[PDB]
Amino acid sequence: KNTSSKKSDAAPASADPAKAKKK
Amino acid sequence: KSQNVMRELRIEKLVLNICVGESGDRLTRAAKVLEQLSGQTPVQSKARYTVRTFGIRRNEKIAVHVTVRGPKAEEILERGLKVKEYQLRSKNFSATGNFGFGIDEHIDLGIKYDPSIGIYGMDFYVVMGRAGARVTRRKRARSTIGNSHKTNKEDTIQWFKTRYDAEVLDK
Amino acid sequence: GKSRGYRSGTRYAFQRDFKKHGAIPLSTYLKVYKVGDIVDIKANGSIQKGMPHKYYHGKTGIVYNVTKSSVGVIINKVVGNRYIEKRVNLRVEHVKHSACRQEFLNRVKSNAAKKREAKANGETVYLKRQAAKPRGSRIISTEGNIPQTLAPVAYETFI
Amino acid sequence: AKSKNHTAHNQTRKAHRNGIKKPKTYKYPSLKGVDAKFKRNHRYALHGTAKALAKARAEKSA
Amino acid sequence: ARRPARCYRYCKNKPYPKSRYNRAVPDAKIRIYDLGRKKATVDEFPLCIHLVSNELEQLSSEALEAARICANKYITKVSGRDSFHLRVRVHPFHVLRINKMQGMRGAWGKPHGLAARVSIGQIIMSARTKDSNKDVVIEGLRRARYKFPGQQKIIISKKWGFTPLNRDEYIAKKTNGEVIDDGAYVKFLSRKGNLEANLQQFPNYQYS
Amino acid sequence: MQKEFRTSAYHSRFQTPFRRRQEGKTDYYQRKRLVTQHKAKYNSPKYRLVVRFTNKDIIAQIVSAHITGDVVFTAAYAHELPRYGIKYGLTNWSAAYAVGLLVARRALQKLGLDETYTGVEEVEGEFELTEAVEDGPRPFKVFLDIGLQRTTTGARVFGVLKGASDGGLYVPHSPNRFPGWDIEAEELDAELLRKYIFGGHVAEYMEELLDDDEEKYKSIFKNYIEEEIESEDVEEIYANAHEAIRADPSFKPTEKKFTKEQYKAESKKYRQQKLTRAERQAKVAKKIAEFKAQQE
RNA sequence: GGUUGCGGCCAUAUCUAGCAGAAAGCACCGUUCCCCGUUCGAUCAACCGUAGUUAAGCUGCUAAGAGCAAUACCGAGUAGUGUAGUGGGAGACCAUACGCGAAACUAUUGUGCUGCAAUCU
RNA sequence: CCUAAGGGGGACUCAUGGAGAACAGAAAUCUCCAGUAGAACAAAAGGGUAAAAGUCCCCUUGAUUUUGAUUUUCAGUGUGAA
RNA sequence: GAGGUAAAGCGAAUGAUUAGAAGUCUUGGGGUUGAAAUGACCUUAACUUAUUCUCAAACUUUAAAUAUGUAAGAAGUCCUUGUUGCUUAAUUGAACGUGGACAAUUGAAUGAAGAGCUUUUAGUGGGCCAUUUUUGGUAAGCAGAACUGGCGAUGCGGGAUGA
Ligand SMILES: [Mg+2]
Ligand SMILES: [Mg+2]
Ligand SMILES: [Mg+2]
Ligand SMILES: [Mg+2]
Ligand SMILES: [Mg+2]
Ligand SMILES: [Mg+2]
Ligand SMILES: [Mg+2]
Ligand SMILES: [Mg+2]
Ligand SMILES: [Mg+2]
Ligand SMILES: [Mg+2]
Ligand SMILES: [Mg+2]
Ligand SMILES: [Mg+2]
Ligand SMILES: [Mg+2]
Ligand SMILES: [Mg+2]
Ligand SMILES: [Mg+2]
Ligand SMILES: [Mg+2]
Ligand SMILES: [Mg+2]
Ligand SMILES: [Mg+2]
Ligand SMILES: [Mg+2]
Ligand SMILES: [Mg+2]
Ligand SMILES: [Mg+2]
Ligand SMILES: [Mg+2]
Ligand SMILES: [Mg+2]
Ligand SMILES: [Mg+2]
Ligand SMILES: [Mg+2]
Ligand SMILES: [Mg+2]
Ligand SMILES: [Mg+2]
Ligand SMILES: [Mg+2]
Ligand SMILES: [Mg+2]
Ligand SMILES: [Mg+2]
Ligand SMILES: [Mg+2]
Ligand SMILES: [Mg+2]
Ligand SMILES: [Mg+2]
Ligand SMILES: [Mg+2]
Ligand SMILES: [Mg+2]
Ligand SMILES: [Mg+2]
Ligand SMILES: [Mg+2]
Ligand SMILES: [Mg+2]
Ligand SMILES: [Mg+2]
Ligand SMILES: [Mg+2]
Ligand SMILES: [Mg+2]
Ligand SMILES: [Mg+2]
Ligand SMILES: [Mg+2]
Ligand SMILES: [Mg+2]
Ligand SMILES: [Mg+2]
Ligand SMILES: [Mg+2]
Ligand SMILES: [Mg+2]
Ligand SMILES: [Mg+2]
Ligand SMILES: [Mg+2]
Ligand SMILES: [Mg+2]
Ligand SMILES: [Mg+2]
Ligand SMILES: [Mg+2]
Ligand SMILES: [Mg+2]
Ligand SMILES: [Mg+2]
Ligand SMILES: [Mg+2]
Ligand SMILES: [Mg+2]
Ligand SMILES: [Mg+2]
Ligand SMILES: [Mg+2]
Ligand SMILES: [Mg+2]
Ligand SMILES: [Mg+2]
Ligand SMILES: [Mg+2]
Repeated sequence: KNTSSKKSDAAPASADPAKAKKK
Repeated sequence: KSQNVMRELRIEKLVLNICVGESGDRLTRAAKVLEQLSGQTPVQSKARYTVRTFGIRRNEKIAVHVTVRGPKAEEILERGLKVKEYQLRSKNFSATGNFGFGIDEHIDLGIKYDPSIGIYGMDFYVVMGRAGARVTRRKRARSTIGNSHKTNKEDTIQWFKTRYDAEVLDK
Repeated sequence: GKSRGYRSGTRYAFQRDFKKHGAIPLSTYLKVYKVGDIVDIKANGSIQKGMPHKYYHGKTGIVYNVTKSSVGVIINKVVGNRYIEKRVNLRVEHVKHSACRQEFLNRVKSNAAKKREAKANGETVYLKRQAAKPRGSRIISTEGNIPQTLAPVAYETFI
Repeated sequence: AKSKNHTAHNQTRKAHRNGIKKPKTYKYPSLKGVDAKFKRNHRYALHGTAKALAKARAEKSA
Repeated sequence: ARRPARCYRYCKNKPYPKSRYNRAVPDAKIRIYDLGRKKATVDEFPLCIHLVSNELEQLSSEALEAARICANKYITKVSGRDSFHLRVRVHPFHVLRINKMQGMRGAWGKPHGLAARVSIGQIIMSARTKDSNKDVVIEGLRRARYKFPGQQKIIISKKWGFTPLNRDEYIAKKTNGEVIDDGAYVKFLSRKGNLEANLQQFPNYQYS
Repeated sequence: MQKEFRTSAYHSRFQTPFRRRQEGKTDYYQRKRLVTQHKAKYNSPKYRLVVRFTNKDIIAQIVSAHITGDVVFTAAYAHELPRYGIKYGLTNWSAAYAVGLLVARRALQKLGLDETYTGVEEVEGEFELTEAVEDGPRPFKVFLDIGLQRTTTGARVFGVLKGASDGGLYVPHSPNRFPGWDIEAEELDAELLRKYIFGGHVAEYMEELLDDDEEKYKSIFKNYIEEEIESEDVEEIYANAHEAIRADPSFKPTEKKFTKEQYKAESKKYRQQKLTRAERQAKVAKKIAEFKAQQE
């Protein structure tokens, strides 16, 4: 069927900033 | 004039999200539920990145969502507000004049239950807007909307209370 | 390790001007270059094809060839004790007409106009340019401008 | 051993004894590197120009 | 361990700061640059006294720490800990290098310490206090002068405290409602920008 | 607590785009590719067929670009069509074809290439390009400029394309964007294209709607009702319009009810004019004094 | 003079917050049979100009507005620098001579101009 | 290192922030607004790039054939590269 | 025309960096009010806002001095119309031309034992010093670059003596 396309460019992300524990 | 015909608030779109945490059969059944409810083929969203805690990986098909506009959107919205017994919170309204709520079982909406499908919760979001939003969405001469023509929280809250005789809490 | 590549040391030379990045204004592509035109050379960092070598950035030369998107410019470069004729193929984004032509070509017109006018009046006119000469004598009026006496000032600290 | 690596000292002295000479200019530059399509046609235009001038003078002689 | 300061007195090399290019740099010996009653308002300490360098020179972080401690100790001992606000006006940002810690092959040194590069007329230390504490503060700086190499002058500022206005222009701007407190410093009125915000910030502004 | 983003340094370092890109009107990438001419053809210009659609009008212009600004060669508007017999549907695909034919014929009239390069006189919907005449001047070459409008098979811009090609102008193009192109079987159904050229889809909509909703037919097709114009005589409306367009493609300006000076004087009466420096200084002084009442 | 289409230079044009906008234009706006594209006629495609609106876009004006631009008995002939001495100074560095000469700062002013075509109270 | 990460065309606009939506939390997916590039472009770094050079899609092989001219290094030789 | 070094700048981007002040519903914690709220209060710490002290070879809006490319005519400027298989929709242009006009102030200064050209071959291919710019080094009569002038290859007067 259909699926959402990658508008973003964080190709070698696989994680994200700001996402810090204890926060 | 604040009482202009073209300043009328009305629904732009309703977006239905089911974020099942895994891929495969369960996501397929959530998509079946969404295609049943909206009558349109929904679209599956892939994980932007990998999180081991959530058990997801990058590009694994996680969630499914669908956008409905027009009378069908209105029907689905009131069908969902019936489940909420017409009582939202003030915190349910964003600063941009959009609002949303989340049901927990999709058989409460009023569709047939199948043991094979099971029950999925569901997420509802309504995008509000007056006439003339095409300015910000057309290809040529795209511009911005004037401040008075912008949608905000108070106007949307008042419009929802007037049009549905519902209550907007604030706990 | 020594490094001596084609664009070495061009960090600032090939930079776009501040707040002038992006698309090329189209008068660049509408200018017409003819064989014999005098052109300034200034590499545009955003067009990498037909780009000059860093030596020719800031040099002025003669167009000798005109192609689809480029002109050939003749540059005289010092190699030791003589000049060598260089023929560089450059896209027109790195080229601009030299403004030194328009001043001299106007002085030629002005000299021709002045000569015929003096010829028309049956008199003579001198067309050679002159360097700035020492100024002549003059008289300074002091009405409202009586000389004010100054003295050197004492030393002070202002911090 | 270890020696001198590089220096441009005295090199301008040597270039200016007999050189630093500007190149001579000529009325006709060489058309080497000029577009072949223009060069091909420019051959025919010059040949025809010589014929017209030759006939005009041949008229003005006999 | 540490070489004599005579080895690093002059600005022979280009500035060599901590960066992405040198990372294993020790810390400066001086970490505190404001001493005394640093929260005092501008009106409390009208008198400013500077220690000014008469040399194009490098001052080590060790010397800065030593001179700072000397001046602070003397002034708090003689006049009390709350009679002044001392500020060190030069920060050591230039990294010195040491080679031995063979011969001249591969002689690029390792970070060894930190120094501030000061010019002629550059202020090293500023001390704002009351007028009656002048002779104390001067003697506090004159002792600190001994911890530095080269020539330094003790200069009494023409200005009110650490402000850029003379001691007469400050009083004029004060009686005209053009100055408001900002803690230890002040904010001055601007005749540019949003008129309403400017007026709100300075209620006592006698407009002309 | 987040940082305010719109600082004074943000405005200071902001580089504004080209004025007409910031208006969202000119695609300068496409404009560069269209306009730029081979440097060995020196001052020979490239000619653009500018095609623009408004909510009510079709604008077709033949333009060459210069440093002081673009220069119009000829221009045909859809509002010129009532002169030729088309009064309603001034934004049909067929109105686009008519505008293209009109601009082609008008340009050829201006040049003098009327008897030579007549065009496709018998419109059957077949794909065809204006071929040069042996031992004669080449056809006027023009390149299509659709601006920001998306390229779709069936778009109205290519109606002007076909008209201009059929009008005698040489406009290079392919038929895979015309209405009636079968993408699976890569051939053009010229019958459906000919249908579209003479308003066949609109006439078929009239016929299909009339027997399925007379009230909607009464509201959508009012002008046809008071003119007693049915579907079967739509084609003639175009076939005659075509003929008239070829008979006299010259531009006739609208007679102006007022002179240039009268128009200027009328417009100059409205629109506020900037305050003098002294006036705003007095305003500032008043606002300062009137701020004195919130001293608490 | 206003407006539209296409533009040149590419902020004196940008950004924020208010207010106003006659005529025409532009616009939002109405519809889904047809070409066409979508999860969604939202975008894109097509149809009507018919039912409505200047609310928005756009345009103009307002602001000790931000930014931008220009100017200067502003700062400052300051910083720096080419050239000179068997000048000063232990040195670091500095003065002088013949020339060139900033940036910041401060103040003031301004806030698109314009080309081709068409059109309009 | 790459049949695309080459070539053409088209559509879209990244990093990030704010405000919101069942399970859902600092991090899953969805929505709007802001967003001069603060991302991404194989690999070092610099430059360059916003209706793109970035993301996604369609079609392809110009990563082809014959050889001349030219630029850099330069002796104005070679090689590499353009 | 080009340039990005000196200077300058940091209440301009980037990076470094001292100090307070006022604020906010993820405040980071301690005490107290809490029946307990997690809703106040005292506090420190975070951020935000307007400020503050100090910095950058591999930072930068701005931006020199010195140094640098080109031009200042007769091989120039203008007028008319010949050639082509190139170019234009073209009778449009492109390049090269015929014919005609502009006469010694023929288009800045200063100088020019004249300008241009060719062949052939020696020695050399360890360098060093001074001012200024400048790199490594604690420095060196140390090592290494930039421009010029010198010594080498050079005596003569001065520096007593000294490349
Ligand atoms: Mg990527
Ligand atoms: Mg899971
Ligand atoms: Mg290395
Ligand atoms: Mg290197
Ligand atoms: Mg540059
Ligand atoms: Mg390439
Ligand atoms: Mg090249
Ligand atoms: Mg004469
Ligand atoms: Mg050896
Ligand atoms: Mg050697
Ligand atoms: Mg050194
Ligand atoms: Mg110490
Ligand atoms: Mg001392
Ligand atoms: Mg701009
Ligand atoms: Mg395009
Ligand atoms: Mg006027
Ligand atoms: Mg109207
Ligand atoms: Mg629609
Ligand atoms: Mg459309
Ligand atoms: Mg309006
Ligand atoms: Mg309005
Ligand atoms: Mg302003
Ligand atoms: Mg202003
Ligand atoms: Mg000097
Ligand atoms: Mg000297
Ligand atoms: Mg003496
Ligand atoms: Mg001087
Ligand atoms: Mg690529
Ligand atoms: Mg590709
Ligand atoms: Mg591509
Ligand atoms: Mg593209
Ligand atoms: Mg290959
Ligand atoms: Mg080699
Ligand atoms: Mg070679
Ligand atoms: Mg060579
Ligand atoms: Mg080679
Ligand atoms: Mg080579
Ligand atoms: Mg450099
Ligand atoms: Mg500096
Ligand atoms: Mg510096
Ligand atoms: Mg500066
Ligand atoms: Mg406590
Ligand atoms: Mg003729
Ligand atoms: Mg002649
Ligand atoms: Mg002169
Ligand atoms: Mg020889
Ligand atoms: Mg020999
Ligand atoms: Mg020899
Ligand atoms: Mg030999
Ligand atoms: Mg030899
Ligand atoms: Mg030796
Ligand atoms: Mg030897
Ligand atoms: Mg010497
Ligand atoms: Mg000296
Ligand atoms: Mg040495
Ligand atoms: Mg040695
Ligand atoms: Mg020897
Ligand atoms: Mg001698
Ligand atoms: Mg002697
Ligand atoms: Mg002696
Ligand atoms: Mg002697």
